[PDB]
Amino acid sequence: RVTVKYDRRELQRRLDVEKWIDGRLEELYRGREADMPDEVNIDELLELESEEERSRKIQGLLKSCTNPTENFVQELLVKLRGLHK
Repeated sequence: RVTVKYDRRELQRRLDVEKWIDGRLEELYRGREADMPDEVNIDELLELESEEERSRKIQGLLKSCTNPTENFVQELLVKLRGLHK
């Protein structure tokens, strides 16, 4: 999806939300490290009762850079509790 670095606190958690991107962002946004933020619906959509509608909005959020994103949205999960940004 589109969330690199993220906030702080619960980093053993964000550590999973720090690796999903470090590699994905590593290229999915490499020269775009500043073109994608870690503060979108990924967090709320993560708290949605749906299944992929959460990724549907996050998918159009960063676009191809989002492409298939199920393990990346899962990380948002271990991080959404940090500070939501």
